[PDB]
Amino acid sequence: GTGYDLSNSVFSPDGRNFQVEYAVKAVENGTTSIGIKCNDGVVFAVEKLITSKLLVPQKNVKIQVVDRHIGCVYSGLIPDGRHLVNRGREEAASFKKLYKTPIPIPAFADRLGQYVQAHTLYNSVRPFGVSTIFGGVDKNGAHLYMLEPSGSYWGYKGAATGKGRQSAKAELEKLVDHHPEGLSAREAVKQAAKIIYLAHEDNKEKDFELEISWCSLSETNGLHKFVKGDLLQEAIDFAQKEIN
Amino acid sequence: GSRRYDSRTTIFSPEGRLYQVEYALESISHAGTAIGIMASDGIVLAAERKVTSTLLEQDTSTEKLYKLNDKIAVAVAGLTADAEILINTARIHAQNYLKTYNEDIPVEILVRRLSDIKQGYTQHGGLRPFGVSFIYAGYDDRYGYQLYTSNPSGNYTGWKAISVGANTSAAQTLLQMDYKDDMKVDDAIELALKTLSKTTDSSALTYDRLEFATIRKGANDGEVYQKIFKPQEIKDILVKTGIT
Amino acid sequence: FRNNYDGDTVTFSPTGRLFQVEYALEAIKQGSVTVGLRSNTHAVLVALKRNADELSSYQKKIIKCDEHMGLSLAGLAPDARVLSNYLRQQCNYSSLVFNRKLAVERAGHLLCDKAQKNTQSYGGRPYGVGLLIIGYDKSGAHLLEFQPSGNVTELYGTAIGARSQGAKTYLERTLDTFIKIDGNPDELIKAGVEAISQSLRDESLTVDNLSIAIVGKDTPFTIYDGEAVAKYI
Amino acid sequence: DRGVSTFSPEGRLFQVEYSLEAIKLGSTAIGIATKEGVVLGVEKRATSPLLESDSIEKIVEIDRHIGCAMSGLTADARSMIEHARTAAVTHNLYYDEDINVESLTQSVCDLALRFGEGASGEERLMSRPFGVALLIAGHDADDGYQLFHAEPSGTFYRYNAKAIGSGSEGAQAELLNEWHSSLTLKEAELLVLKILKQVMEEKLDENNAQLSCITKQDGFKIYDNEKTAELIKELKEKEAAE
Amino acid sequence: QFNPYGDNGGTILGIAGEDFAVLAGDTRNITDYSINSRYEPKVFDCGDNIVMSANGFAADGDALVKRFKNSVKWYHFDHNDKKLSINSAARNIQHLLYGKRFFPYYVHTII
Amino acid sequence: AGYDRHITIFSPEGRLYQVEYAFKATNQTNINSLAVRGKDCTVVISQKKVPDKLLDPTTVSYIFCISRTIGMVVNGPIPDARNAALRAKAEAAEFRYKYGYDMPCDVLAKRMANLSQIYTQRAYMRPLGVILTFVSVDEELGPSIYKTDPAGYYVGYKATATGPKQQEITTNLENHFKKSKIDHINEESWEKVVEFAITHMIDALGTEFSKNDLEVGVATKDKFFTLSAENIEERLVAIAEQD
Amino acid sequence: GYDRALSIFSPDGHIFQVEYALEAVKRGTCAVGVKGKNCVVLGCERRSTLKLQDTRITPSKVSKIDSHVVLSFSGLNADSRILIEKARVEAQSHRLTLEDPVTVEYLTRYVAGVQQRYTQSGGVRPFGVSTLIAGFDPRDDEPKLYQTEPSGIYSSWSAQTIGRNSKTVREFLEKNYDRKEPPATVEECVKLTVRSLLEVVQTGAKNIEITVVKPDSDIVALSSEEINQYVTQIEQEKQEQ
Amino acid sequence: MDIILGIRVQDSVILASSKAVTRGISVLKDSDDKTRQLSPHTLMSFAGEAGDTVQFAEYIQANIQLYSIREDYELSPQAVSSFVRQELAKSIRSRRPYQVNVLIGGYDKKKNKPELYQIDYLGTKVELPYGAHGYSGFYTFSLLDHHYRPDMTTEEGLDLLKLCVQELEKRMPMDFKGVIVKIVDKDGIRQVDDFQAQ
Amino acid sequence: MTDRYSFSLTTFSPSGKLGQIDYALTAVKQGVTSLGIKATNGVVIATEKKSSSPLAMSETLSKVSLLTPDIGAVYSGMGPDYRVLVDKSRKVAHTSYKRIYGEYPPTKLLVSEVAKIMQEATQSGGVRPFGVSLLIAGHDEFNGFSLYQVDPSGSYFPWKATAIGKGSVAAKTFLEKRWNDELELEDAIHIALLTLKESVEGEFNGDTIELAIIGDENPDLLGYTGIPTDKGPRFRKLTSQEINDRLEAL
Repeated sequence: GTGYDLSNSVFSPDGRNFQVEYAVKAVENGTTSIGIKCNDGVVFAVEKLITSKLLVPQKNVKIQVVDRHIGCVYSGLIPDGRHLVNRGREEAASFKKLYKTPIPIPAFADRLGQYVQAHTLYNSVRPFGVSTIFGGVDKNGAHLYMLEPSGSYWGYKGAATGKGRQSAKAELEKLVDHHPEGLSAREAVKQAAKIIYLAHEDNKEKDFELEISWCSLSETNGLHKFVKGDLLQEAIDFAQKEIN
Repeated sequence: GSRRYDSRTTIFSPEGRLYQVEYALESISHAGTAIGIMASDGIVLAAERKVTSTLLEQDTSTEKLYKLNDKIAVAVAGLTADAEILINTARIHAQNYLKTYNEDIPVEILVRRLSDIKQGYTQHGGLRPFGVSFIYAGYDDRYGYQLYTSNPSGNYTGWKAISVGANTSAAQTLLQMDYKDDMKVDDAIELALKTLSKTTDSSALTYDRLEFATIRKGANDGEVYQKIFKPQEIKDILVKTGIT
Repeated sequence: FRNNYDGDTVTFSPTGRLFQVEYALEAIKQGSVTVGLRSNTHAVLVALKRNADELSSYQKKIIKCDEHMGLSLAGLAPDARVLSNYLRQQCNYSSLVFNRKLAVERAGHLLCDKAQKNTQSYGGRPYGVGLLIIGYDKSGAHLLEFQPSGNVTELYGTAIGARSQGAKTYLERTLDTFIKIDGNPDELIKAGVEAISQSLRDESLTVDNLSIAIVGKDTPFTIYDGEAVAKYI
Repeated sequence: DRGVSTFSPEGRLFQVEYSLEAIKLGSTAIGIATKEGVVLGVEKRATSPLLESDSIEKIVEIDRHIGCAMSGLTADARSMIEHARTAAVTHNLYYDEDINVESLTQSVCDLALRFGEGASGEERLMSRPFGVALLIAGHDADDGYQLFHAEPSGTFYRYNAKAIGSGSEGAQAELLNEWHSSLTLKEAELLVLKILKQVMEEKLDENNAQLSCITKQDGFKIYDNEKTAELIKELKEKEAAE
Repeated sequence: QFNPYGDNGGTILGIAGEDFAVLAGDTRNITDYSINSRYEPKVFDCGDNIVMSANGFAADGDALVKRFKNSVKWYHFDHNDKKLSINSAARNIQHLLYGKRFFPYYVHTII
Repeated sequence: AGYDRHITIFSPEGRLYQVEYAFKATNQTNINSLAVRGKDCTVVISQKKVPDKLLDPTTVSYIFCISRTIGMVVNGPIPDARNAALRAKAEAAEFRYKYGYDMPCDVLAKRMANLSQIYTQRAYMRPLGVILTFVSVDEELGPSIYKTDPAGYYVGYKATATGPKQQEITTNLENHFKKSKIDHINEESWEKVVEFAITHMIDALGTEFSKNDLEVGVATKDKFFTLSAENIEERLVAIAEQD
Repeated sequence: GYDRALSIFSPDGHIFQVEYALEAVKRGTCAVGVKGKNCVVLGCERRSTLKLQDTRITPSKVSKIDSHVVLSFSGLNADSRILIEKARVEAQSHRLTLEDPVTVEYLTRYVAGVQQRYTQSGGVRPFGVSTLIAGFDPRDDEPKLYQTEPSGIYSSWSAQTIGRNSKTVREFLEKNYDRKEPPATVEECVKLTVRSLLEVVQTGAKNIEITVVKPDSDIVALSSEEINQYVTQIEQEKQEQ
Repeated sequence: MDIILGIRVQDSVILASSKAVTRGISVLKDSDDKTRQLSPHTLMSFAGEAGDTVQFAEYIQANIQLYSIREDYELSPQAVSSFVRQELAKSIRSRRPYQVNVLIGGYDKKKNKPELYQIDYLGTKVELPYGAHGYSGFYTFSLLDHHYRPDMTTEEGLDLLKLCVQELEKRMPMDFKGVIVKIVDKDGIRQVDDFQAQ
Repeated sequence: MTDRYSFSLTTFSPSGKLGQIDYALTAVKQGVTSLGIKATNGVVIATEKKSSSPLAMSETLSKVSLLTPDIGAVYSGMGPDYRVLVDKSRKVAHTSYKRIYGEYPPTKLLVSEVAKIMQEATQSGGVRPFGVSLLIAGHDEFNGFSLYQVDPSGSYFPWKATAIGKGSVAAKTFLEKRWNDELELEDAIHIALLTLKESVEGEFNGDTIELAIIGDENPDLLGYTGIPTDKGPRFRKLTSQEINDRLEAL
């Protein structure tokens, strides 16, 4: 029959979970955001659509930090994103309190994974309307991740989601081939700025604001920090230049 | 949500009837017939075993006559398993009363309690009612011999003679035809067998398809005695009454 | 379509929409207009109070959350009472425990998170009211727009409610002008009334009809109604 | 089926709207607020001549300075009245003073939206909205005499005069023209007695209608039948007078 | 064993004039034979023209004053900025204190 | 009425469609796996497919180390797979704490099967779209393979396969054992068992594998471990010098 | 756990579960109560779908809540028991804390509250019952008669009826009961009650039971004969014309 | 403690209870009736801890009256006493036990015989011809053990009690301000308003 | 989260049928045949080990389970449902009886316990009935040997011999022909093997059949000696070899 797509934890005859898939539609309808793993860190960047001149510039920050070494950015229903970071934060505090050492990125990823996977087990809840790219530096390296509303996640070299995910993925794949040795944090920041600018074409109708953050063993001491001032403008320019 | 799958077992029909109760009663009408006849010197409970086989162990069987107290027994018509749940709680209530007042529980008090429990499944909880109807045969020192009946709705009433289960209309008419206030246990025993004999949906009425019990006050004693007839005992009385 | 996916907030439509949330947003549009704008020294709230009969009062639309914070509502009044009450507690908590005044940006995050919970679980309903929060904290004057979806944005000015679009375009135009009305509340307030009258149509703002509130540098969030707003009509 | 706290595509709560409909079917209630007191009148509307009219209680006292009238599913108003009485008395115990009429009203309206099958916001254990609107009238030092209309929506409006129930649209139109900032208590009385008579199916007499008021001096009082009958006679005379 | 109470010393005085009132208190805070501070205010302005002091065990005195000030704040929030008359503040404080009838605020309070 | 296909209640034919559709989900990853028992070890092979070039191949796996001695390979969506892995680990650790010895492979299986049986009976819990294959070298039973499905069913195997082309692998293995007449790969080194495993994987699926097309897990006395791309390559080379 | 809203509003402002609860009352056996100048009488009809009952033990229609107050009803029997028990319990609690038995209005307002409550609580259906409550306030001689219904609404009546064919009998009472001169006798009050039931019972000496309540806990139920005697004297009133 | 005495004669049970209520240094009342009628044919006397005493008595009264209404029947004395014993036996192991001792005197209309039950606060119950609580038994039991006869008339019971009260008023250190006497028989419970000098 | 299914999933239809029970019974019907026969000095229960694959190890899956040292069970229907029912039965024999009386429960009472567990899955909120029918055989001092059947409704009845599942109708008929009240345990085992053959399509040997008996005490299966009153379990599963020996005299 039909109706398999009205309740959240129901398996359709072909083994799918339609509500999780409809959740994805909410994600694809959102702003584009990416992540780039470099030789000793990771960079996050996102597109911020300037609805009007009334939005105070630089104020509505979207990227979020978890603990002191993890960055998270997402596309879709913003509120759902925050909800997930809040849990991530409790998840990280709990881990540090018991084990003393700040939470490893792989461990943190599964914490977010199990939580999201949990929201696809009952019809009393709705799946998350966001895909999340997060990562940081830990005891052994840098790690980048993307988490889908299904709770599925994998480690990435580069990642993108949202409106212009295809352009982004395309640009990302180029970098992967032309740099088997590894991109530097400094470079990744610029490259990132470009990818957002490019991918912004799939939304070229509205003006936007660029936002970047990074976590590099050498550039930030392994702590997640936002890219501001000079380093920011320098990347904006590098983009504005290669956009023509 | 879950609301979607809720049958709503406790609501009124536009006519002001309780669906579930009505359907449960319908269920009961296909159950083996059980008769209750009250005499001046005792009470008779008789029931027809629904479905039987050559291999069914009858000596170890009991599916319709249960002892609640040493002074109260019931005849069951409906889901055996549901009856057993209610019977056990009925047995506990009897003992609670005994321990509290150091007196056996008056027959009506026990019946009203069991009926109140049933009434509950009728007004709250969202659960199906018990597909059971009871005929209570008991004795106490305030009303002596008493015969009651309770059904899924939670209503109960007193009778000189009554039946529950299949063909009650036919059974009731036959009883109302030959019953007489001054009857004697032996007379009632015979009436009961004749009634079942004419309402059976089976070929003949044999002992292997019956359960029999009497609550008498054995003259040579002064106390009340319940007697759940044994296979052979039923076989005998079946010949004597002229049914062979 | 829609009809099969709008029976509760816990259901996504085939396109990724949340109708219950959207239907809630509709309650705001049906609400009376209210405006908010700020310079670098002050923040102002101008709200059009709506009356039932001519024998009825004009329902209050501005609520003070603390001495440095407050908001204006558009939509279900009860839901603003709940949300503002929660904002009052959060401000109170910050003070009592950390002896710190709650950052307007932090209040925004708290409202977003409270609204979000009511859009992901079975049984509840989204809040059916929009809020404009203004306040002066350790980083100056601020204005926030809260949507039941859980989306909160910081702006220089804005408006919500019926015909709100009028005032919003006016402000998006007058921007460079009012953003510099520093050290002169009266000028900021007048600019607020001029933006709000850009959404009139029915009548004209009267004395028992206009409601204004201001906060800033050396001005604790205070509310003006009636006679007190006469000098602005 | 569908949630009890679901939004219509227009941004309204079904149960609350449907609730307002039951209210329209209730007996008429009217309130007039003057600088000399607030009057509250209702239509008894007994369903049979055997029903003893005075056992119809649609006007009750909250506290000496607050009283109220109801219209709609009157049985739903009992727990509301109780909550109100408790709120006012509690306030007095905690602050050694009278509860402001607005505050008392706001308290009652807080129960309003506390319904659902598990709404994430607290523990609103109540299956449906109330099916009755209330006219709460009283007096207090800060805002003098006051009249409030509390609805199952949780919102409450202040009025100079207001009518709820079956003849409200009609009666309200009347009040619109009759009310003025200088009415005397006696005027308001006749005025309420008059409008009730216009919208009532039955011929208004001191048995199928009841008046009451609240004044700073004597507080809330329910006019006994004899007192009202005279006021009724006085109305007929002033009407036949032109 | 742990003793949840202590004595910070101090003395306070309240006198009501015909159309004025004063509430005074020394500013010395002690512990046994040591002085903790030669200046630690103990009489506070709580708004609505009400001054209060809870002398005795300072931690308790502070909590009480802090709790009452917050009470005044909400009084305004819940009763359209109505002023809290001193007689009403008094009944309010009685309830604040009686709420801990079985683990009292070890203070002598005056407003 | 038609909802007897949304939750786990019986259909007029006595069926539980939700459990059936859950079985369907297990093939969603289009991955095949197989397990065989050695003389004193247990091997599990599973195809590894990494489509996206943006993925970090090292983080893509359907094999899990449940305990020092138990390994588990999952056929089905990764999120449900990871939910099953965590639970199994928690369960394995608690068992040791309470009973003082390592949880046996078959017992862990039964426990996971029962948990599944429950989602099959309680309406608020959906089944997990996965098939769990547990392996180890039990201290009492020797090399062990126990598998569980969304129906809450489980049993031990001499060898087994799971996935879209399950049937082909199965008949392939069945044939080999009808021939050998023994219930295990009579080899002393796990390396050779791993080779036998991969070899028959190829024969049955009719495909060639590079070092990044497979994923291997081995269980020996007191330890279960997964092989590296290089440990595998060494395996692929050995089998190459035979064909 | 079960808290589904079974009693909710429909578009036209109705609550069908309460409405349908009334339908169950219409189906119940008729009940009537009339107050004299110094007493109150409660009459109830006895069904006849089945007859071979044991009248001694079968539950009677009029129940005593306390020694000075009785309660009759029309509707679901199983449901009435719940109300009766709660009413009896509240009667003792009241005596225990106020040191005085309940007034009839109080006891009535209590029962009504329980009913109202069941119309807006999750997981429960309203009571399919309507009641008539009569008696005399402690130390008072003025008779009291009240009626309650599923919705939770209640009020007092000079005389009232509920149940099947109550429409008929109410009419009888409306044109046979003068508030100016209420049945000044226990006798003429019981007669008016029997007369009202005969309009619908259709010759039922064993189908009509009456209970008389006088001041100071004086309550008694008539026997078949006593009642049958009233019927007889009434059929003559007709024939003698 | 107060004086709680009971005697079961041929056709009735007689209960005598002191009228004094002393609180520390003063006798606040000298007309206290330490009894509660549980049903028309059952009376209960009690003595013990200040507040517990009446609260318990009234609590029991409430329950019996409720049973009487529900069943339109009067529980036998034996039944009412087992109910009471159980209530105390529960209380003895609760957070704050009822410190109350009682004598239950009732006339069993079915058996047509009077019955006297003694139950202390622990839930210890015994049936006796006569009994008491506290120190009372110490001064009176030798008198009752001597003069008691199963066929005594109510008048003989009152004379035997009077003797007991006199012994109590002679050797007991406290002034219990006399006793209130009540008779329970086939016709109910009545109070002997004349014992201040019978 | 939180199970919000607090209402019954099995309710009465207008006809008076209980749908889910019926469907559950239908599931039982599709299940492999199983049977039980009572002899004068023992009881035998047996079923077919329908190996779902040749790679599967049929021994690692017992359809015949020991509930108490004198009681065993077998079924027809949904295997997973049976497995958990056995766990719950073994535990209830302890919690509701052995931990109270210091001895194992008599067959009728344990059966009664199981039945209760099943009845609840027929009325409790948020669940479906168990999709199985069990045949429980046991022995106890005061009742001797017995055999019971428990269906999804929770109903149970004593049998001299009976069968459930796929070919229950045919098998029950064949049993009615060979059963008498003078059968010795070996005779019942024989009759059991014959009955089971008619229900088996393929191989029929001690590796495809599972069979247990409730008979004499097996002191050799006690595990210890020294306590006269402890003689050993009456329940005993037959070995592959033991079955084949009897199949030759088929």
